[PDB]
Amino acid sequence: ELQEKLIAVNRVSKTVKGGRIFSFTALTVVGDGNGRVGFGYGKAREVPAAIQKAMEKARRNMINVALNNGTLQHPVKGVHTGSRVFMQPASEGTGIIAGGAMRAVLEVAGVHNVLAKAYGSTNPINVVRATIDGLENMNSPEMVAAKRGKSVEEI
Amino acid sequence: MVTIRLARHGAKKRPFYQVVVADSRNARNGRFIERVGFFNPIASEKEEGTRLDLDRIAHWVGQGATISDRVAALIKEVNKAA
Amino acid sequence: ARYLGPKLKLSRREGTDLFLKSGVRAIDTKCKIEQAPGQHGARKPRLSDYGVQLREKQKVRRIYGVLERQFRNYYKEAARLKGNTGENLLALLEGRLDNVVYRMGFGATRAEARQLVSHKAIMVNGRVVNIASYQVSPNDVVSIREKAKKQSRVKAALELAEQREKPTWLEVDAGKMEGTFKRKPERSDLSADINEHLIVELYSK
Amino acid sequence: SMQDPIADMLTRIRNGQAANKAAVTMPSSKLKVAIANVLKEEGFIEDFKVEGDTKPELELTLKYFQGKAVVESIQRVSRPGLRIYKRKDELPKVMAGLGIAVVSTSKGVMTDRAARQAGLGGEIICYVA
Amino acid sequence: KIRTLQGRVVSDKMEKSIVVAIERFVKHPIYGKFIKRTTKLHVHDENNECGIGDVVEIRECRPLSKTKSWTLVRVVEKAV
Amino acid sequence: ATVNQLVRKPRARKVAKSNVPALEACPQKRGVCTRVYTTTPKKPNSALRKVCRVRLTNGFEVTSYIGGEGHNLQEHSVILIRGGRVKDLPGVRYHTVRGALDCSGVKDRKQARSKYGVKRPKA
RNA sequence: UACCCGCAGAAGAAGCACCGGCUAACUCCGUGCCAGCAGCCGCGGUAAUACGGAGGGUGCAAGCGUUAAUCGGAAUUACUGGGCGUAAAGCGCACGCAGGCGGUUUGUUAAGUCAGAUGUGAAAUCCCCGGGCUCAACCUGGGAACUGCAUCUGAUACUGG
RNA sequence: UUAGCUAGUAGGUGGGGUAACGGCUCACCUAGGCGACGAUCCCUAGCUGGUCUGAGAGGAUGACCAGCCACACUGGAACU
Ligand SMILES: [Mg+2]
Ligand SMILES: [Mg+2]
Ligand SMILES: [Mg+2]
Ligand SMILES: [Mg+2]
Ligand SMILES: [Mg+2]
Ligand SMILES: [Mg+2]
Ligand SMILES: [Mg+2]
Ligand SMILES: [Mg+2]
Ligand SMILES: [Mg+2]
Ligand SMILES: [Mg+2]
Ligand SMILES: [Mg+2]
Ligand SMILES: [Mg+2]
Repeated sequence: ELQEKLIAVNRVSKTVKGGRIFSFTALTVVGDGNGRVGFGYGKAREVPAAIQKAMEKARRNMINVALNNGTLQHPVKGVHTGSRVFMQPASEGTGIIAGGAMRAVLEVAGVHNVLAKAYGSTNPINVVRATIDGLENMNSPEMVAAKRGKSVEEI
Repeated sequence: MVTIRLARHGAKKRPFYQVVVADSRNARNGRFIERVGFFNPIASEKEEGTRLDLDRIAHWVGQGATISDRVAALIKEVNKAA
Repeated sequence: ARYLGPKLKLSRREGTDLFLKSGVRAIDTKCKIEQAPGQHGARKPRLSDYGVQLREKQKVRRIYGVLERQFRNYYKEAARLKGNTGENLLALLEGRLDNVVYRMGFGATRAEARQLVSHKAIMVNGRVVNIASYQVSPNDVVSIREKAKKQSRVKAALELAEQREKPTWLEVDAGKMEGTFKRKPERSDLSADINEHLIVELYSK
Repeated sequence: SMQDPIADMLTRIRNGQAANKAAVTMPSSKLKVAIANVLKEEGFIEDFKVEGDTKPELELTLKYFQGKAVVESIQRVSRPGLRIYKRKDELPKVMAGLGIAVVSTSKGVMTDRAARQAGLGGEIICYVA
Repeated sequence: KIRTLQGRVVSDKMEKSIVVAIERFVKHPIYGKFIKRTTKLHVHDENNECGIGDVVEIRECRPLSKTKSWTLVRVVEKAV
Repeated sequence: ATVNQLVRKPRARKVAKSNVPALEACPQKRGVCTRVYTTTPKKPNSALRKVCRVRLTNGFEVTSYIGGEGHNLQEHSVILIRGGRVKDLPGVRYHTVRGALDCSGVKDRKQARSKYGVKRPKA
């Protein structure tokens, strides 16, 4: 019922006394389509084995995101080691406007309308981390209402 | 020499003469004082193709402006038909 | 400014029936659908994200017989209009005369619709039009010419109109070979095999 | 030297929130008390009290909710090296209306939401979220 | 109801006329920092009652020389 | 930097440098071959690349590359040159246009004919 | 003249680029680090999907490509919106004029700041709602916009005097 | 990697001159005037509404259409 898709696959190497030892890495994102999204990173000698490992890694380490209506509550800015991510909620019907890694993360999470831009490095492993960081730190008016002790007359 | 004239606009074979008061030494489509109305020679017969601002024309004519022949014809036909 | 090459190569490339043929016969019997055109049509290589977006765009263009420049103008018109870009684009593609003539069934396909519209054999509100991509306003009446009334192909398409599923927003009178455009569709009547979302992000790269 | 005491105020809240301090203390001023009043009316701080006469000191009692700081991000916009003033129709909306922007207008120091309905606009002192 | 400008005088060495400098704050068009410019205007004056530095009221008038087009109205500072 | 520093000295914009200065904003430029010869490419390429020293109409002497199979560019032949560098040739920053002026199209060419000035075969 | 009608017959009407990856689309023959290709990485020294041809396909279409030029992507001059221990980047150190900035309270001013109004901000253009060329481009009515400037009246929290 | 520039030059009286104010001009008087908020000198350039691009800020640009300016083989002058 939940959706899963593969971000990128990369071949890595570890040289030994005999020579190189080739390996394959898989970055995947798993989301239920509501705002519960996670990512998994796995390593294996074979591409099917590597992608499978990332699949179970993503089912654990799931997070929850509070969405308004298929979109973000407010503009959000997610920063990881070398990647800067700016996402802001857009109007209905505008669709998803984001880079490769961010679009997959966003679409499996369940955000249909969003304007998202990536600054800094565009390494898939780090932009996915930055995107997850933004969806965390974004908040909901009811949790803010309890946070400030001011009820929900703000909106 | 202040005159109320027709400035030709619109595409070719479909004129959209533009009634405007202007100094007579300016170009036909050049600088003007103030737009007054329009006149559409196509005359589609489904919707009105002419609307003129008669009160501004009066403020100009009775002050010392001048009417061209076509604009004068427009004034008389608008009055008789409306 | 049209397509003149083989018809079912288009239906083959996107792998689905594109209604280019009249439908008097089974499309499977007429041609092998599960194969792509060409000597490599045996293989089905892994198609990328850009590939699937392009295939969706080309699928819509080949259903409606519209070229790329025309279609890009429709998208800009769709994006300018208030509402949602995906079904706005689909709504313009419906209002073309080819589609409305074809959908009301005076032409077996858009190509008969194209001949009928472009050969001055279609009147709208009693006015003769021969432009394929003339938008149809709601409450407009499209009828066959009295000269064109006595041609075999038009009456032949009326039976195929029944053979397929009737459009709810078009009211036809085959007794005098006429039809009425009550209003535009709402994207709930149209086929769901068209993913209009991919179109927006193809043209919004 | 000391050239932005309002920036000092905002930094003390931020550092107190990060370090989970119950209270902060800092020399008082009229604009400082006005900003503290705005935060108190808005629900971002527990309570402020002014003590002393020759050298006043604001003792602010910070606020917490579960294990997280109440103030996600507090920052200064108008600064001594760059003054920022905004009109009525260009007041910013920090975090789409779920945060506040302290605004010094002619009537008094107050939030953007209240200034936008009073129809004043003015200087943008701080963003609180 | 008459258009007037403030300033402070910078020189009075020339006779029957003074130079005044109008100060103003203007937003920088690009960087948004309030910089201050200066508008040094030559101002005609009778009786030579403007010194150095004293604030001055001036008004635009008809041209009186090559560079002078402004005249005194009132003075509000005196005796350094 | 600081806003004050930026008011004193604004952001200087990077000045863009053309890769084909001898064209000087012209799509093509006419010249005459002042020398026609072949030169070896830098490694890891190995060939006999057909090039020509050409003096242009604006007095800019520059080398250009003769694309395609077979040319009849003698010395002093007047041709048209266009932009485009040959990577494995240091300094050869222009391509000769085939099918224009004295330069002739590549014979027995059936694909990409417009890029080599080859008329359609009478078939 | 647009336009309308009558005539005869599929009869007068499809090309260009590309197919190694970036990027949609693959095989065979020739050739053998040669000929050549190439925007970037690069390909070719005997199974070359990268060269030349041919079949197949793809994209656009009365056009298609190449070159030139502008902006974008380039947050790659970063005002919005960047950095300076080691990647480029903290003056060898200090004093100091101009300049930039400035603790805290009261009064006053109203220069910055903000609110209102008035006059301007030509038309065309751009945008919105319509109208007319059979559609469209095109033309066109009204509106919005041009929130920039100037003046007058007012507010005094912040900055300045 | 242009730091000083100015002698009708800056101002005043008086005469003349212009449709009109004005060193516009002349005689005399004073020693002023501009400049690091870039004077002076050097290179380039018609300006604008707009156009192209950009999410915006902005960057490039000023062909067609409209406003203004300046020129009419080169230099100068007046006449009507
Ligand atoms: Mg065309
Ligand atoms: Mg930039
Ligand atoms: Mg950097
Ligand atoms: Mg080093
Ligand atoms: Mg270093
Ligand atoms: Mg040091
Ligand atoms: Mg102070
Ligand atoms: Mg004021
Ligand atoms: Mg206008
Ligand atoms: Mg004199
Ligand atoms: Mg010039
Ligand atoms: Mg940008």
